[PDB]
Amino acid sequence: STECSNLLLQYGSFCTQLKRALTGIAVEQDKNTQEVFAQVKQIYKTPPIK
Amino acid sequence: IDRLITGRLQSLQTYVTQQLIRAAEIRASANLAATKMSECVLGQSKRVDF
Repeated sequence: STECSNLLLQYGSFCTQLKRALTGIAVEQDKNTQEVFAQVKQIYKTPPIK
Repeated sequence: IDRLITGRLQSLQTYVTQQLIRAAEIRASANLAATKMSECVLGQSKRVDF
């Protein structure tokens, strides 16, 4: 809606702060999964003998 | 003026709440720094990848 989009600019940077917080959160789960799972440098393979 | 007071109170409450969450993160990092000076600097940690 154009009218609500015009009225939403009067509130300053509420949406920008919300987007910045959610983008930091989304970067944070990538950092979480990288620091949990990617502690190994080179990927090793199991030999066929078990 | 009540509209401006409510808006600025909401902005200050958002600022204080985000600073409280950020201060919790800084407090966790400071507890980690206290642990990493007690164990690393004031000792020798036997924990692997610590």
